[PDB]
Amino acid sequence: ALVELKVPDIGGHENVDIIAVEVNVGDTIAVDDTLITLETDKATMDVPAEVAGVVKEVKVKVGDKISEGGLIVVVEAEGTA
Repeated sequence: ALVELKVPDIGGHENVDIIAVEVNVGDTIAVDDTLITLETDKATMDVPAEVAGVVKEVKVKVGDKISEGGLIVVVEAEGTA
């Protein structure tokens, strides 16, 4: 159950400054919704979300560095109320 996002394919590898952040834990998410937009020194990546529930955690923003697969945001996925 639940899910844990992960840094996209910015191209480089680790220590990559994010470019977009739209998650504060609590917002709904579907199986197709841009979560963020990252970039390093080759290209600008992003994540179209991959779940269907609510976020619990959040490890990303605008100004910090990240690395491919570093646990960004966790969700409930296929959750009910």
